[PDB]
Amino acid sequence: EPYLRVPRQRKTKHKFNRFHSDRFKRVKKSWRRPKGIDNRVRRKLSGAIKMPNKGYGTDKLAKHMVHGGFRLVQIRNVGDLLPLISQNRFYCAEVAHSVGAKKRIEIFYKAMEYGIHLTNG
Amino acid sequence: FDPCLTAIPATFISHMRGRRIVHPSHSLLRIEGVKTREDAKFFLGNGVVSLYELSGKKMENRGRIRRLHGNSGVVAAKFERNLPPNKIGTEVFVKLYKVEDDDY
Amino acid sequence: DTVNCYGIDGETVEKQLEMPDVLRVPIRKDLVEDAFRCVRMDNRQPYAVSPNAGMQHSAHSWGTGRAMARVPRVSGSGTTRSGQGAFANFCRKGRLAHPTKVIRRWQRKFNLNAKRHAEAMALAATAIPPLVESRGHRIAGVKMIPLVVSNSIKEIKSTKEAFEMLKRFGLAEELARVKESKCIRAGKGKMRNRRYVMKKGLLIIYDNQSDIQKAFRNIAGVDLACVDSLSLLDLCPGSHLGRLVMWTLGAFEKLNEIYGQYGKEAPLTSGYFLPTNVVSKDDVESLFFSDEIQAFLDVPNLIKYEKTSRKPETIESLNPYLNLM
Amino acid sequence: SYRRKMEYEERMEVLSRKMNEEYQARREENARYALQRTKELIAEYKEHMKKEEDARREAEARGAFYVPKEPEFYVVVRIRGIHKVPPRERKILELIRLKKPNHAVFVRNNAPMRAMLHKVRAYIAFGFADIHLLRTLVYKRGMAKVSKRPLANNSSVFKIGQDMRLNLTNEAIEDHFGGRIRCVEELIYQIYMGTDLFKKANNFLWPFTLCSPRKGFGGRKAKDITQGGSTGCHYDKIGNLIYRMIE
Amino acid sequence: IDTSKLSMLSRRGIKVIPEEAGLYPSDDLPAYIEKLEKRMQKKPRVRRTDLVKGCIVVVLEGDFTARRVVFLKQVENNKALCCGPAPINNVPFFVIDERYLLRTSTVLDLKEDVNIDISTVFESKRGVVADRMDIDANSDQKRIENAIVDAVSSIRFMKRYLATPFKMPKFKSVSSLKF
RNA sequence: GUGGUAGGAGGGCGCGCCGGCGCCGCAGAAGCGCAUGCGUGCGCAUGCGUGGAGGCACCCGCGGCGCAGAUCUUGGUGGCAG
RNA sequence: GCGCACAACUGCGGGCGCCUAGUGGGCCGCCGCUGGUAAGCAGCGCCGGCAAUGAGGACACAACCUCGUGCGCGGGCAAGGGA
RNA sequence: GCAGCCCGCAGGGGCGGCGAAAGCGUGAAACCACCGGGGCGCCCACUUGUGGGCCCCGUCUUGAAACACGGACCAAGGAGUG
Ligand SMILES: [Mg+2]
Ligand SMILES: [Mg+2]
Ligand SMILES: [Mg+2]
Ligand SMILES: [Mg+2]
Ligand SMILES: [Mg+2]
Ligand SMILES: [Mg+2]
Ligand SMILES: [Mg+2]
Ligand SMILES: [Mg+2]
Ligand SMILES: [Mg+2]
Ligand SMILES: [Mg+2]
Ligand SMILES: [Mg+2]
Ligand SMILES: [Mg+2]
Ligand SMILES: [Mg+2]
Ligand SMILES: [Mg+2]
Ligand SMILES: [Mg+2]
Ligand SMILES: [Mg+2]
Ligand SMILES: [Mg+2]
Ligand SMILES: [Mg+2]
Ligand SMILES: [Mg+2]
Ligand SMILES: [Mg+2]
Ligand SMILES: [Mg+2]
Ligand SMILES: [Mg+2]
Repeated sequence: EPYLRVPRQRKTKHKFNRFHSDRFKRVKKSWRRPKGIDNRVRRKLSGAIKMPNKGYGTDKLAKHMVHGGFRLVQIRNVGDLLPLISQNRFYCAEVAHSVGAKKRIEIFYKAMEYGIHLTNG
Repeated sequence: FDPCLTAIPATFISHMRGRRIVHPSHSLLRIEGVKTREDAKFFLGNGVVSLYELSGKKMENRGRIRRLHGNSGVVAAKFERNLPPNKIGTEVFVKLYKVEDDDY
Repeated sequence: DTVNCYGIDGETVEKQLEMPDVLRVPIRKDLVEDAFRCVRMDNRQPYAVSPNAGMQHSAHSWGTGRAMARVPRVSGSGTTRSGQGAFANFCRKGRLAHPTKVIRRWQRKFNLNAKRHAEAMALAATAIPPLVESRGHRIAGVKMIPLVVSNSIKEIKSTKEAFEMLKRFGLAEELARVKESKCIRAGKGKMRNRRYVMKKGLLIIYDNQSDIQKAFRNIAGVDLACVDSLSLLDLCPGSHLGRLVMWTLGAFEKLNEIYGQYGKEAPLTSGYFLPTNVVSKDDVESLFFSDEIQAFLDVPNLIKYEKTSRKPETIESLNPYLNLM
Repeated sequence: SYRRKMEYEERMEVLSRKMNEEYQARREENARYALQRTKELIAEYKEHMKKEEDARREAEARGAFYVPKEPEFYVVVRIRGIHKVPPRERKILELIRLKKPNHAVFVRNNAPMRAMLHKVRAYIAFGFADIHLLRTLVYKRGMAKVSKRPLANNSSVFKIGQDMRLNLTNEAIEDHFGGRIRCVEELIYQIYMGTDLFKKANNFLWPFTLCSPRKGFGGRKAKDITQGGSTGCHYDKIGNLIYRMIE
Repeated sequence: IDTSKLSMLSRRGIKVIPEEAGLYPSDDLPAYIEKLEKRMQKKPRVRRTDLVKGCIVVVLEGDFTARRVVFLKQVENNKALCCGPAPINNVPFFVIDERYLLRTSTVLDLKEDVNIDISTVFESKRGVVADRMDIDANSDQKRIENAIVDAVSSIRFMKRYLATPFKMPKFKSVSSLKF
């Protein structure tokens, strides 16, 4: 189904939760680089969790790819379907969340006319 | 089809490891009757299968004997999926045909 | 480059004017943005907290020894406020640290000559039809850009005739786009007397001899500005060049008086000269392909080499002469 | 306007295809020349070695003792790591271009270079390579230190601080030495017989990023080989380390 | 006048959902994937020179998978034509992978040409024990089967050999694993 | 070529509001809960549920703009403890 | 002014200016010392380290030994080991 | 936007009733009841229960897991500005 099959190639299945976000509910899981003087994650001691680096970054051309080779496109109305008509195979289209059900009907019908794959429907 | 009909059983004894750090992609196997390093050269490149059950459904995890290990016929094998440390002490079956590092 | 002057008929060409030299100025988009930033904070009104705010207590630190933090506590007893923390920015009902003052510098100074250049370049942006449609103006129906209407624009008395006049100038889709774009603002600005936002439509620039203020100010999508005082808030609203501007003939013919011609002082603005660019031609990167430059060039190295390898089998294979001895 | 851009791009398109075909025909003519010139110089290597053996056996036909002229270069391998090095010894390993362990270079058999090798002899293993160790080191792990030249017709304008580590092709040698040397064996000959082109030939070789040796160093590698280590003058037995280090 | 530097940023075209991501790599992604798929392109596999026409071999991984058969011909895409003769051991003609044949030392004296109409022969894959349809018309397969029934009749115990399923030799050394 | 405290720098993510510019919403907005996806990461997008009227994106501009700590402040709640 | 001329080896781009932070409790090892009965004491010199240097080996272990350190994969090893 | 019926001395409960819904908007977290599922606190590996790696963060300090100090939990607020 994609034009070119891009493998997933995320360099780790790690999530990089924040340090001690397991132990404290005040510490949310969004990553903060720990800056303490004795902190075992900053010091990169063995047994500590890993910190995000440049090295974990996925490939430039594989980045932000969905369903193999596709790239997501936000759609708010039927006018957004028109620049996707020529490039059907490159983009999976996604209707925005705040689009109402009346306009989602008209997006859904024009997308199957223009042959655009909708991830919402 | 019994695995012991055509394949030689080998016990999964350890992962390839340091004293503490363990590299689980390479599994150390002790083939029965193989007791020296030159005896285990007969099994370099040979395919190996680890047979297990997931929810009662039989699975084959296939691998390749990659390198020798030590002077006592222990060989290191790399499988499709890494062997769990639960299966240490259980048997895996060493095939009599060579497979390649790309194609198990 | 000569522009037509239309009647209120909207189709008959009355005069054929030359383009004023203001509208041929090469636009320095950074300079118009730099001036727009300081012009926007000319009507910036002050805000501050009250100088008493949070400081209206007799609060003192209780000191150490009471197993409580050293923050000032509200004096007295018998109320829930008593003994609670005061005066600090981290305290509830405390004074915010670094309270806002009205002595903040609300306005920003900009050099008058540099502001006049940016007014000139924002004027030249209105004369470029790729710019005007790029900032959202629907200018398919409009005749020319720059659209200049005759000085018989002042004979329109009622705004029904003025709306009809803009209709036969092809601005009907432009005005209808602005009128339907009226929606409620998306923040807390709707509480602060800024409830409705609508888009910016046509700007009509006039002079004192063609005063069309009454007949045109109520049309949604029409702004009116005298030619003697053009702000950048009209010419690039939102720091986005290319406002759709309809000129009267009186305002258009005064552009060579307010800004003058090239190399000459402006007659109506004392000591103003139109800006001089650092380049003469347009699109100076295309000068690279001129034969004067192209003859000058040395020959670049276009040999596409193979990617090097470091593995010892490949670099033995490049020079396979090790085994010959 | 838009015409003069497009007629430029097809003018560079022709010029790219023309000088790339010229570059490939240079590569084939160089490789055809290189195959001849290796066989010519290998015969010269055999003739030089046969002349020394004939000089040596004729001396023991009489009572005499003949040792030949010792080679015009040392081969030096960095044994110790980059840590805890005093500033004099750290500087000498920089001027020998030995910036990591298991790196190998050739240094000239000079009196100043012998004193440099002596002061860092607790960090290096050095000795004498014969022609087989010289040719194995260059043909199996030999890269060129090449400065970029942005203009084809003008080789005088180039970049100073940035030197690329590229393959030791014939054309890289022909560009550095201005037509004087144009094959790898002809570069060996300036190393082997220590010509006036030695300093240019040796510096054109990137330092040999060797592997750590097979079967180990066999003990405590930091001490001297006179005490059982691997660190010092391996006088002509330096191939016993380096041949294990190449692959 | 080039308006592209002068103009406001036009977002009317394509709103990719991570706006840090570009439109689509219409140029650079073909070169990246062709480099990528050639990198995980597995190596060209060596065809072994060990098997000779009429060499008795035991299949290790197939539908049959412990059956002494005889080897006929090496086929394309790394396959090998084999037939432990269907009168003797109830094994039809098949092709498997070249490697799954463990080579035994004894070779039959088969002189017949083995260039058979392989287009419809049942190919036994590795793990599947999928129940294939029964025996077919066998135009030339009946002739070359009878030639190795002719070959097996000359050698005394060879009929029992090809009928008996393979048992692993009792391991004592790797010298004992010679076959 | 790739460690990094104090430290400096760059580029982004995020928040309130501004001038614009593209839009969305009673056929259900923000917010919230649970999922899925994207993302080295800051974070983002969607699905379902809830909700019942606003909101989003980008470019700009202003800033009381990002919290685990301060015997922090205020509020709520535990264990202790039937 | 004319004429002559590129100077041991090896390596390699270099010179200078401006603004500003942090720091100004150090500690340890080697070798060399001073005071002291000595000290995991006190005070120096040179170099290296920790501080700020992870990882491997030292049973654990700021400094010892190896050795530096993006994210992985494959190989070969170091120190150190191989009931 | 109620009190019809059954029960209760009653508070009320249950069947109902009004309304688009809410029933003095939304209703996060801490925390709790019950139910369902599962038993590393985290990271890695896989065949998910095993192995390997991990002392408590912040901080001052030559040096912190420290028998150094602050921190029960959670939300909100909270500090280089004019
Ligand atoms: Mg207050
Ligand atoms: Mg808001
Ligand atoms: Mg770094
Ligand atoms: Mg820092
Ligand atoms: Mg917002
Ligand atoms: Mg956002
Ligand atoms: Mg604040
Ligand atoms: Mg908090
Ligand atoms: Mg903190
Ligand atoms: Mg309590
Ligand atoms: Mg001391
Ligand atoms: Mg270290
Ligand atoms: Mg350590
Ligand atoms: Mg350790
Ligand atoms: Mg080894
Ligand atoms: Mg409520
Ligand atoms: Mg400190
Ligand atoms: Mg202390
Ligand atoms: Mg600490
Ligand atoms: Mg203690
Ligand atoms: Mg406490
Ligand atoms: Mg907060």
